[PDB]
Amino acid sequence: SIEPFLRTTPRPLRLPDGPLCHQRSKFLLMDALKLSIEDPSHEGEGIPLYDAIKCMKTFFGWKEPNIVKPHEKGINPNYLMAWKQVLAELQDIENEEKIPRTKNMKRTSQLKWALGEEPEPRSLASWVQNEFNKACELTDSSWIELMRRNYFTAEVSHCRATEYIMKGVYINTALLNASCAAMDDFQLIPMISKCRTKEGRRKTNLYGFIIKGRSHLRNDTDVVNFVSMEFSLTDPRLEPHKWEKYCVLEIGDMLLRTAIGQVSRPMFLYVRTNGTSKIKMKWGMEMRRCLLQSLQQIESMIEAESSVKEKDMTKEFFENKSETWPIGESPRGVEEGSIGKVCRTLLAKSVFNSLYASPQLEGFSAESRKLLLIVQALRDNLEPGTFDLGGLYEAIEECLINDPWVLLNASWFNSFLTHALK
Amino acid sequence: DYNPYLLFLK
Repeated sequence: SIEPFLRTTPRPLRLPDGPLCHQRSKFLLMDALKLSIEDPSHEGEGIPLYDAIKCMKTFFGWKEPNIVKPHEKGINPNYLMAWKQVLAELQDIENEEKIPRTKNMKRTSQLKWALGEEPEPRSLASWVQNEFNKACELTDSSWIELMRRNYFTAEVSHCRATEYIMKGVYINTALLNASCAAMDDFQLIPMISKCRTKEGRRKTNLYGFIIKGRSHLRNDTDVVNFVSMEFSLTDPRLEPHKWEKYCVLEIGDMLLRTAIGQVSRPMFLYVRTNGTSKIKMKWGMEMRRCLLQSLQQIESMIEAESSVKEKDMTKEFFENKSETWPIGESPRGVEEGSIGKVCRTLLAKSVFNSLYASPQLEGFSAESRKLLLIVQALRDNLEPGTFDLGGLYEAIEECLINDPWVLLNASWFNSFLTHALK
Repeated sequence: DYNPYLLFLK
């Protein structure tokens, strides 16, 4: 043991100052809007462009598109013309005998510009925690179908994080398929998911479209550029910093029911240039592993409590909400949740690690893990070695530059630290 | 606000 004044107490991680961080997901998350059809009784796979047109025909408020929030560093007319080109090419498809399996677009000046044919610090914005909260929530629809792993599946089947998995596996598989099939062509790819309502009816959902650029993906690190065009009811003026990488169009009038009654709200199109590597597309196609990762964490956790009682607690926890875990916080203090909330929070964490995969995240994870073990040992009054805390903090803080997900994880780690070493 | 690090408190 050493004198108290010489003992090193882990300090809060220092998060960067700067302009607020911006969205960098490959698709919209909480801001997404689905145009949906209730599928036939048979629930037979339609072809994507047929389903996409049929979904767009469920919306009756389409209007002439206009730019409402320009991309600071882009040629905004090119984004506006790209969307008009998508609608013109969909009309071309409608005019033909049959809907085609695939649509290779005209390589216009606007698509060549948009398909190419960050070390500045940013501060943590509120929108990242707001996204994570929404990912933890239950939706009205089921995203998967059902060894007592059915407890877990029951708690996550309707979870929004599960929608993100199904949306990500669909679009990355479709983009890999197009990338192999049509390497030189600008292919129009509907962004689709399938779910089931409370009433057991299957639904097909259209989020928007991506346009694939040139895709000669010889190596895992080779990049395919794409343009994403995504429906939303989110007014870009609420959080402009979130949308720094986007051009936002107003494309329609949506009738919605509210308190005053039925009201018109704008439908927007969030448009950006983006890219992905072959390896990143392959990891996108593996997002179901998020369900297995979070399931394993829940199991490992239930074993601990079952290893205490010398009895399997699986049945008790899921069936009896009485047992709780700390998973949230407010101005008041730490909030505890039933095992179901823990399932959804761990799933959402695993899903967000996939949606926001980065080298900064890999560095943050490996290094923060070492610091977490030191903090746990300090909580337990075990006198861990601290000689390398200087090195550890340098390594962690080099990862805290501008990445929204890494910054939120640092802020979360800090909240944990204030409670852990109270 | 959900924060999965708070699980480590238990």
